[PDB]
Amino acid sequence: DTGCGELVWVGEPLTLRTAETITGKYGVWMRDPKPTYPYTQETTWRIDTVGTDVRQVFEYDLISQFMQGYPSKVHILPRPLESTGAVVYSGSLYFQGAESRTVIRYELNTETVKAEKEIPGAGYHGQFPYSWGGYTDIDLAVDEAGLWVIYSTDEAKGAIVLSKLNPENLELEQTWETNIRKQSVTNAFIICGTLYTVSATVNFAYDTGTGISKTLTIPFKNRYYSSMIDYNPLEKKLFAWDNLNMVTYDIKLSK
Ligand SMILES: [Ca+2]
Ligand code: NA
Repeated sequence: DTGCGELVWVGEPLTLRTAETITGKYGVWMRDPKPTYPYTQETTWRIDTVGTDVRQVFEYDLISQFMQGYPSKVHILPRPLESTGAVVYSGSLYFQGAESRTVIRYELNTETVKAEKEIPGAGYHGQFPYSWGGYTDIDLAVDEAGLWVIYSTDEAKGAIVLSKLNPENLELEQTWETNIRKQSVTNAFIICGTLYTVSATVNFAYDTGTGISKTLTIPFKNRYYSSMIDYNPLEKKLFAWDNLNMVTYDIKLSK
């Protein structure tokens, strides 16, 4: 099976690159599931996120360049970025502005800010982080249906809220409220419209198509806790960052 389904298994972490400074103890790395010319499914981006003025986005045309640590281009964001929640989708980096609830769409090839929007009511900067902290209040996500944001609000009393985002202008299209305390999980990601969390196990699922939540006990092996765990719907794999290590996981879905 190569299409959508429920997550039933996660493999062992594979380390693709280890960061060589403590600035990269935590970070985000990713590929675009809907690559826009001139990028391809091999293009990789990396951001080392320790510090207070994070602006450099490393871009690698080839996986070989990413694995040897030699960027083909460095983008300098026009404003500082917060935490590890950013994603790339359809040619744009979507990231959170430092010390804000603002999500910014930055078109990578043209180096152009295309949109900026507050996520209504979202906590930020240490209000509803994932368990380990890192100011991980706001976590963007891509699945087979496009762009989402994972956050919480005072209205939700710290439970995970997720919203589908319009990728062009960042407007919220639809919002769901779960019963999972965001501060109680290590990270979260969306696969085939279901939110999954990692405690280690994949321990909760919330299906946006039905509104039904499930407890799970799928083993999740950490290379060494993850500061970032995202899903790539083109590869159908998890991408993670664990103590300097940029890691990927095979998964199995069952329809
Ligand atoms: Ca995530
Ligand atoms: Na994310």
